[PDB]
Order: sequence, then C-alpha cells, then structure tokens
Amino acid sequence: QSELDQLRQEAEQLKNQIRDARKACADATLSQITNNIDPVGRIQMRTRRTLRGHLAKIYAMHWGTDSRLLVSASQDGKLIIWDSYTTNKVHAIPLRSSWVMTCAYAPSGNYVACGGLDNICSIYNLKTREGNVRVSRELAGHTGYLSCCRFLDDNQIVTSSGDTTCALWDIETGQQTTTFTGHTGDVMSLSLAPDTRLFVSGACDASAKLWDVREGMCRQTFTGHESDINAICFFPNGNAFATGSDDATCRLFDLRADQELMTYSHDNIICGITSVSFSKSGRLLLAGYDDFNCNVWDALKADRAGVLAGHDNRVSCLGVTDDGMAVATGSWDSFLKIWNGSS
Amino acid sequence: GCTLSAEDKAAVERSKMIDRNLREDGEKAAREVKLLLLGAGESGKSTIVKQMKKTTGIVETHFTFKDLHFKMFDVGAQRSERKKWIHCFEGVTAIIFCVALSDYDLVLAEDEEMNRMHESMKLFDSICNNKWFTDTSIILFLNKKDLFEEKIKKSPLTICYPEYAGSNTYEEAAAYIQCQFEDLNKRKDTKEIYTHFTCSTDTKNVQFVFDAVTDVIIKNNLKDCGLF
Amino acid sequence: VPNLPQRF
Amino acid sequence: LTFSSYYQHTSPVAAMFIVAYALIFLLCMVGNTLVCFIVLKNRHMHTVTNMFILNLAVSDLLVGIFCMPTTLVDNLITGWPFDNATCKMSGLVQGMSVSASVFTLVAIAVERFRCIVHPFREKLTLRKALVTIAVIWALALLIMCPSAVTLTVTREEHHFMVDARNRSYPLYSCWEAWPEKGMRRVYTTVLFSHIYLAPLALIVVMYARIARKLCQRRARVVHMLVMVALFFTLSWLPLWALLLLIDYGQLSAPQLHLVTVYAFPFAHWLAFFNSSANPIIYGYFNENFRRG
Amino acid sequence: VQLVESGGGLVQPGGSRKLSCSASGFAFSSFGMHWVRQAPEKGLEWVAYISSGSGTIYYADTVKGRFTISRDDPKNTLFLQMTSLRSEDTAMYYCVRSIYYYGSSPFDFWGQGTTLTVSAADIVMTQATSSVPVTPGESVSISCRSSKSLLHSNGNTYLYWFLQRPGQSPQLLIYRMSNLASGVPDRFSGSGSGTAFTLTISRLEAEDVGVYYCMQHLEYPLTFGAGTKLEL
Amino acid sequence: ASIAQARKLVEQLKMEANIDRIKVSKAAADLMAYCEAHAKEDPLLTPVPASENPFRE
Repeated sequence: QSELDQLRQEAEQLKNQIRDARKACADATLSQITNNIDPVGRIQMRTRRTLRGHLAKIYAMHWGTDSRLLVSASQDGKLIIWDSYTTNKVHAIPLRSSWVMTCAYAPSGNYVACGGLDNICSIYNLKTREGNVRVSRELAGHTGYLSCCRFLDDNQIVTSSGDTTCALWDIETGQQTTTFTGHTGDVMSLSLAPDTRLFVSGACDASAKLWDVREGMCRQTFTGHESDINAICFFPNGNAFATGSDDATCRLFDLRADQELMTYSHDNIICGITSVSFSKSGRLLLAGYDDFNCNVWDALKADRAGVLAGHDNRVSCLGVTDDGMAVATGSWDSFLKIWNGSS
Repeated sequence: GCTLSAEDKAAVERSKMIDRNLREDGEKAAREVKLLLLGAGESGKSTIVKQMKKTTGIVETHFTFKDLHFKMFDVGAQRSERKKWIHCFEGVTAIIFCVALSDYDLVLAEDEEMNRMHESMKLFDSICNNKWFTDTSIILFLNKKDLFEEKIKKSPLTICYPEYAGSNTYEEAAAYIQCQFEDLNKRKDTKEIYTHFTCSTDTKNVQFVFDAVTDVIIKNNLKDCGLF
Repeated sequence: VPNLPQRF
Repeated sequence: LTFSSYYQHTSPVAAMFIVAYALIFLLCMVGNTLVCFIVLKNRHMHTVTNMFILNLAVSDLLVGIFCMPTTLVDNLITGWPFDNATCKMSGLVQGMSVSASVFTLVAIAVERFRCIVHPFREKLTLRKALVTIAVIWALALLIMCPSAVTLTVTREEHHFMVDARNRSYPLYSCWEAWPEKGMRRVYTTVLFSHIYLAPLALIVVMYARIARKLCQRRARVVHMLVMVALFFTLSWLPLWALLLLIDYGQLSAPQLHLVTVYAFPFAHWLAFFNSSANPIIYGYFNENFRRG
Repeated sequence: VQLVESGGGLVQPGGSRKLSCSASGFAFSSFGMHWVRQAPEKGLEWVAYISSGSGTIYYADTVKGRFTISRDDPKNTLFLQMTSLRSEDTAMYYCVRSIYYYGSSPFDFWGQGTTLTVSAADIVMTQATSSVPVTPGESVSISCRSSKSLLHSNGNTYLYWFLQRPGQSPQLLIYRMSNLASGVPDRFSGSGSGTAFTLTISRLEAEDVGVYYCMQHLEYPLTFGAGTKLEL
Repeated sequence: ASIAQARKLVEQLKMEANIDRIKVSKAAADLMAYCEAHAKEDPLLTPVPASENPFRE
C-alpha cells in the first residue's frame, strides 16, 4: 500500500545515505598504503602430523586454548579429541545424530559442543568423575540446522542456524537468552571477538552482520560478496574480520570504517571458500577451498603467499592455534593435518 | 630406545583401544543401508514411513528386513536452503522419492497456477540431476494410486499435461506420468529409477525397496570390481 | 641333441 | 660338420613374423603406457584394485621389452643367444615377466572375488596390495631360481652359419644343463602345474562362483568373465602344449624340425598377445578409466 | 564412584587367597587398576597393575610369580589371586583406579581397603621427616627427594602427593607435582624442579592431620615414600 | 503484516547510519601497525628453530 511504499522509499534513502557515508570515508585503499611494505616470502608449510581414525567427511574442528588439544566431527557419529603433539586420541564421543555440521571447544577445556541437521547444540562434559563423556545439555529452539557454535564461557554459547537467526544460550537453564534476527538467509558461520563482547556472522544473503552480544541488536551490516558467505573469522586485533564466500573470493571488512578493505581473489581460483582463519599476528589469511587445497594470503597485500596442498578431497575445516604455532586443516577425505613452517 | 614415560605409554594404549573401537563401529556402519527420503509436503511420505516401520530437524527411522539393516532419513522438516546441506547425503545407498498421483488435480497453496504435481516434477528434476547424486539410484514411489483411480473418472490429465493425448483410463495415465517422471533423468546410464506403485499391504513395497537396494548394492560392487 | 627353442 | 645360415626364415614368412611382432609391440606399449598414465594422474583413484592394474601394466611392459625381442631373434634371423650371461639374464627376465603377468591375473581375479562376494568382510587395503605384489614377485623369482643356474651356453663348434656374408662364429644351444637329464622333465611338469594348472583352476572356479551368484546387464558381466577365462586358456595352451611335447614326447627328427621352425614362433605369438590384450580388456572394459 | 574390596582374613602361610574389588558409579572398563598394600604401621607399597583392556600387566618384585591380577569388565570386578603367601604379605590391600590420557588425573580414587593377615634399580623416594608438629593456622611444608630425576623429556614431572587421614584410605592431593586434584582446596600446593619436591599447606586446619605420601610415576615399579606424619 | 517488517528494517537502517566512521586510511594504518608490531611473535609468518617447534618430526 501507500504506507509500505513510503517505508520502502525511506529504506532506500537510508541505504543511499549509508553508501554515501562509506564513500566519503573511503579516500585511500589499504592496498595503496601497504604498497611500500616488504612482502612476505613464499610461506612454505609441511605436514607435521596426520590425524587418522575418522571414517567419513570431516566437517568441523576447533583448537583448544592450550594449542595442544583439538576436537573434530566427521559425520560418522564421532567427536574425537586429539592430542596434536602425539596424535593420540584422548576421547571418542559417540553422537546421537551423525549429521554434525559444527563443533566447538570451550576456552576452559571442560566442554565441547556440536550440532547439525538435528537443530540441536549438544554440550558434552569432559571432566566427569565417571571417566567418560556425557551430554551435559541439549539446547533446542532452532528451527533450522545448526551451522556454527562458539563458547563464550562455560555457561554461555552462541550458535548460528539455517533458520536465519543466531542465538545466545544460557547452558545452565538451556534457554535462549537472546535471539539475533535480521539475516534473510541461512547463517553459515560466526566468529567471536577476542573480548567476546561482539561477534560477526556470515549468511547466505551475501552479507555479514556485527552483533552486540549483551544488547542483542545488529550494530553493522557489511555487503560486497556475490554469493553465500560460508566462513568468517575475526582479525586478532578485533577491529576487522574476513569472510570466505562461494564466489571464490575472500574479503576483509573493517568495523570502524564500515566497509570493505581488500579482496583476496585469483583468476586461477574458481571454487568457493569453506573456511578462513587468520595468523597469530594477522599478517597471513589462510583459506580452505573446494579445490582440495588451502591457500595462504598476504592479508596486507592480497598476494598469494603459499599453498597447503595435502588433501585428496575438499578442505572443510581450518584453525590456527592460539599461540600461532601451527595450523590444522580438516577435509572430506577423513583426515586432519597439522602444518608448520620450517626455518 | 623408547623415550616414552609410563603415562605416555598408557595414553598410547588408550588411543589404540579407541582406534579399535572406531574400526568396529565403522565396520558396523558400513554393514548398513542408508536411504534418503524425499518428496513434497502431502506426498504420502509419512504413510510410507509408517508402512516401513519434538524438533523439526532430521528424522531417522531404523528398520530391518531379511537380515538387511536400513536407516531412512526423513528430511522434509528442513525448510532452509537445500543446497547448503544436501551434500551431507553423498554416500546414501539410494534416494526414496515419493510423489502423490492425486496431485495432478490439486493446485498449490499459493494457487499461482503452479500445480502440486508440477512442483513434485521440479523437485525430482532438481534432485535427480544434482551434482552429489550422479551415481545414486532413485526408488520412486507413486503414492495414492487408489484415490487417483477414483478421481481419474472426473478430471483427466489435460489440466496438468496440455500435451497429453491418451485416454483418461487409470493405467494409461499412470504409465504416462511415470514415463514423464522417468524422462526427467538426464543420467539414464549412471543411475536407474526403480518406479513402484505403492500397495495397501506393507510387505509388497518393503520387498520392493529391499530388492532395489540389493540390486544397487550389487551394481556398486560391480563398479568397484571393474565390471559394468 | 639338447638344442631347444627358448622357454616363455 | 654343419654349415647352416644365420637367417632362418625365408623373406616372406620372416617379414610376416616381424610385422606381427610389430603389432604386438605397438599394442602393448601404447595400451600399457596409457594405463600407467591414467592411474598415475589421479591420486584419489589409487584404489587397491587400481594398483593391481598398475602391477599388471608393469608386467606387460617387462614382457614387451624382454620376451618378444629375444624370443623372436632366437628363431627368426639369429638362432643363437650371444654371450654367456646374456642367455641367463634373458631367460630370467622373460620368465619373471611371464610369471608376474599370470600371477597378477590371478591376483586381479582374487581381488575381484573379494570385492564381489565379501565387500566389507576381508577388507583389503594398501598393505594387502604391498603384500600380494611382494609375494607375487617372490614367487616369480623363486620358481625360476633352479632354472637360473642351468642356463649354460654350451659350446656347439663345428657348426657354422655361413650366410651371403659368410659369418664365422661357433654355434650355441642354451640348454638346461641339469646334473641329470630327468631334472628338466620334472622341472617342466612343476612349472606347468604352477603356471597353467593351479592359476587356471583358481581363475575358472572363482569366476564360476562369481557368475553363479550374479546370475540369480548382469549377464554381460558373466559373458565378460567367461571371455576372459577362455582367452587365458586358449591363447596360453599351445605354448605349453608344444613345450610339453618337446620335453616329454621328444617327437622325432621330422616332427621336431617342424615344431622348432614353425609351431614355437606361433605359440609364442599367442602367449605374448596377452600382454597386448591386457590394457584393451582391463582398461577399456573397466570403465572407471573410461569415466576418469 | 565407589570401590569395595573383600576376601581378607586370616590365611595360613603357604596358602592361597583371592581378593576382589567391586566397582560402582564409574566406567570401570576405561580405568587402569592398581593394587596397593600397606603393612601394619608401615607405608604404602605398590603391588600390581592391570591396564584398561588387560593389555598391560605389571607386578612388584616382591610379588612376581605369586600374585595374579585380573579384571572382569562386564561385572566390574578386580581380582588379585595370591598364592604361597608369606608373613611379609600381612597388610591392607587397596583398590586404586587410574585413567591415563593427556591432562588426566591418575590414582584419583582409592577403595576402603581389606585386611589380610598371615600368621607365622628402583627409584628410592626419601621423606626424611617422619613427624612434624603443626598448629592450626600456620603453614607446613613437607619435603621429598628422589634417587632419579622425575622430570621427563616431555616436560612432566611425575610426582604424586597423597593424604591418608587416620582410619581412612589415602586420597590424591597433587598429581604430576603441580596439578591440584579435584575436590582439594587451594590450600595445597606443590613445587620442586627435578629431584627435590615440597608440598606446602597454607593455613593448615583440622582433618588435614595424617600421613602424607609421595609417589613417583616415571618407571612402573612405583615407589612410595616412608610417609610424613602431621600431628596437631 | 509487512508494515511491521518495514518499520523494523527502517529502524535498523537508522541505527546503522548514525554510527561514526573513521577514514579507511586510518583503519589501514592501524591494521598495518598491529601486523608489524606482532611480527617476530608469529610462528607461521617467521618459522621457529626445530628446538622450539613442538611439532618437530
């Protein structure tokens, strides 16, 4: 009606105002400013360890905060916790639903979360007096598949789902404390800020949204991608983040200037990005692709620095240890590989 | 030497036991038949799953027939982007696609000229030629044959198929629509469509799905053996 | 006498 | 006292033999190089059954390089192996390759039987491939070690090969110089059992069982297995047939001359056809290479 | 978690006796199990060990050839078949559960004990002090020394501290020389580098009296200290 | 109805537009400064000797 048309016109005017403000704050691209800096060398990494035991496509992995333990889920109904130093299997947790799409490790190391096509984020207690691992809580309330989950502390976890919403849960009560709405497509990944006061999420609507955890509102919305955003990661500083999308490009967005900074794309690359992860200092942006290998990017110059080609199937998982010591990659070939540089 | 402490060796032994358990579980899972159940909303898939055997996530029904173990995965409760999770079912033995023969007359809830049977045809076209199901056979169940037979006397197929040039009797129309559904397969060499008209007695269609999965298992073994 | 064509 | 000639066959039949061995040569090299490239170029399609095809292609390449050149020149235009260690090494390598090809046929059939009857049971892996290729090569080496010590290039002087150029060089026979004559007979019998009796029985009974359960385009698979068995039987029978004839029966001077000058080249032609028919049968009809 | 043992009593020397240990409240099959004896008015002494899955079995030298340790996972029982018992076997036998993985806490739970009475290159852990007078409110530091360096190349220092309250089974306080066991208040702390270790109990309070034992877990002939007694 | 959705959308756009934005040059300089300040502490960017590497072979 007339009211709806007026509201649409007002929304278009606000969008034009936002774009004009972004253009006004856009004077010099980050690529121009970094043109005088010394490029990194050819970043060569070797497979230090290969973790075997999964019998199906690995879908997610997460490092523990101690940079030694990690958890991985592989849709064979198993959540395996690995000692990455000795390739030992610390735990093998059987899952009720073998359609897991995500997994997480609590920063305290006491819990691991996982979820998938069952729309349930299951929390597992690792430190039990019985010596086994049990389901501490089963969070329900998402009407779409669980796509990502990240622990804030031992009692708070934020999940992203295919029902175009993200939910901040209270694990003790099992109830959704806050629901984040505004995405018009399936939310495919989220990344918590270093201080866990903010988090970004990338959705199939080719847009990323910055959410305030405490308030529950969408602070900012970043566009530019031409397809679904399957991966997101925060810059270690916390004032920027990177998105990996099906359009075979990675993009670095900054929060303060509210716009894109650089695109990490190559003509030889035509497959989408399934995972992104920054280096310890943020100089390197590692991204996993469907062409079975992970490409290392000079985050400050958009120049490809190295290739991690060791997987026979799509590289679905990525992760850099909290100390920057190593980067682990999971893949649909049922193997995880820990990579590291050489002097 | 060994350069392993007592606790390190005990942890290695625990990891070996975990590996043994994982191998046993993998063998058990490999000795199984996984079927993906698809179809429209009111396609009779609930009736089918009743004959074979809280959250609107995924529903797994586990049943056994003639020392063969099946796990059907009803996924119709997922309203999100299908292309974002359909690759999770790459390794399913077969896809059970259910369509309703009665839907050649009823129009969709939107009532925008999009026939329900046309929606089923679109879904079958999308699934059959999906990049993840190039070698996956499809067991097509044509549901509600009895009330379709009852309704075929009043309204013919001309409403849904303007190109239909056959008599409005039951068997000719059923064969026509079955051929149209089978003709959507652009991979007639790599995959086979096992079409069956579901009967009131469960045993007939459970036997049909058993035979179809046995045949596709033999064909997969032949493909892994160099033959075929 | 022992002359013979070669084997396989 | 004998003054023969180096060239044995007359020009037309000799040219026919060279041409036929040339077709065998080109078929074997082209097919086996294509198979090796097609398996190597994919890391993902490195299945154990594929490694069996790799071993079969390797064996056929060794047959191509080794068997037909030496065997053809043994009776086409030369009539004598040169040197002393050359005869030993040639017999060693050609027998190695023939046994490797036959045993890799057996191994391929066995792997097919496993993949056919027990897909998950007796799950064979890369370690199984290494074990089976190692045992095949060890059997090929050991089954001929006693044969590798009787390859003596005996002195056959007062025998000549004056051709148009009057070649002056003493003859040789390259005969199995066993401690006693009877050893060669039992060696021939045990080799015949080890090559054309036990592998053949295994192949036929195993393909019969496979075709039996599959008979319950499933028929085309049965036809393919039957054709493969018939090929392995027929193309390999005459060679060992004439070899057994010569060894046990010993014939008589006319028949012996006839078999030495005519039957053995054709029998070797049939046997060496297998290494050239392997990549067109096991490569094209496998259809995973076709879809690869 | 509960471990109950039975089968003790008066045994004629040279005879046989079977000790049992029924487990409850925890995953028995996932835990390696130890037998630890304590002679009357003497310190602890490790006896035997059976791994999770019965794969690995170890014995002390004084019991090798006469004691057999076996487990029955389905019925959650641990056994110790003893033959040709000598008077030196008179002790109280404890059932100790112990699980091993990265970051695990072995020897965490001990059973109540069953009394047996027979009527007639190892690392040496030294606890020079045998009795220390204490007052509630002050801090008490207990010293320990080992013949070998317990610091392995992987960085772990395999030293364990146990508390045995009067008329009670020992309980774990510190594992691997620095990590406080679950259920232990932060008043207990451990230190030391390679061969000398100290356990300080800041703000000592009642119910902390009893014998404190040090155990090494570097080489499987596990050896305990003489035990330092804390008297109020 | 969609009127409430449009009201929510325009409220969200008004909330997003009112934020304060710094120049892209400043944000680029800050990213460069953070990257160069935490160099030599990045094991992946500058590999460590095998003695300090816990994943040595």
